[PDB]
Amino acid sequence: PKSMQCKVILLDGSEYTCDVEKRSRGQVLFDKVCEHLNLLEKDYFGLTYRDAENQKNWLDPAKEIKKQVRSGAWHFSFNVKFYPPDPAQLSEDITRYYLCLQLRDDIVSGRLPCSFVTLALLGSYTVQSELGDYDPDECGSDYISEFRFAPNHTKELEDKVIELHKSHRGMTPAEAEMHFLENAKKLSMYGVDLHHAKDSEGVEIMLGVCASGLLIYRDRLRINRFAWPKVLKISYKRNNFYIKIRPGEFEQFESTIGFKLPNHRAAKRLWKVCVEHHTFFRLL
Ligand SMILES: CCC(=O)Nc1ccc(S(N)(=O)=O)cc1
Repeated sequence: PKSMQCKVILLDGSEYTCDVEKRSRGQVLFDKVCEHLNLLEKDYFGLTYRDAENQKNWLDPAKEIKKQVRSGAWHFSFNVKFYPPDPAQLSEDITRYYLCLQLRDDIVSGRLPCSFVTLALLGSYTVQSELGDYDPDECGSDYISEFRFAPNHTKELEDKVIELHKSHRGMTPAEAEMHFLENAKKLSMYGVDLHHAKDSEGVEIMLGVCASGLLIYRDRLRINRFAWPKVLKISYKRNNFYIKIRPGEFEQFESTIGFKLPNHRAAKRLWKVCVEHHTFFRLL
């Protein structure tokens, strides 16, 4: 029975290698990765791969791996798929740990914009979780952490991480990670998956997919929000993506809203992640 080697980049930046039967469904690989990670609260996570256009795609756990990666390498990343709006309601510390690791990459990558002070506060909790209590002997006036905190590091930021780290004496790792999450969850771009699009007039917008619905950034700022409950039907056709909105009170008709995506595969990807968010955050 023939097996294909899988390589998975984990959220700590390390590479997990395993073998699955070549006709395996995505769930098979995901189950192996989650067992490796000692992860029980698996519903929030997924694997990604890069298609022939180099676009990130979720690996569908219900479909054959070979029919998704097609002509590409069996190489994946382990990622948060559904960002919980209240991470304190997760049952296990280790789930919150993996969510912290994802958010640290969201921040360094610039997907999750963050004020100077919030960058320093998040960094101070990460340092407290990983090294424990502040030790002066390790850090002098010229200290620069190995930890990546931000898309652009400054000496001022490193200084502010140290100043806040000093305030966290006695804090345990789960405690520090919970504080990390209480701050991160409030950020306006927390768990927002952004897709480039044009409105029905050709004006460049971003569509953000998240727990609280579909966001339209008509400028660079959120100019419209469609909460999932209002959305009855999501669909795509050629390069276009549509949402069917519930009739408002006393309104005769539903309303269908249409957008232009970069190509047909980008419309399909946006449709799939919207359907998946709608389902997940309907049940949560
Ligand atoms: C940051 C982790 C990641 O890769 N997320 C992801 C992956 C794929 C898509 S999709 N299928 O293009 O909508 C959206 C978001």
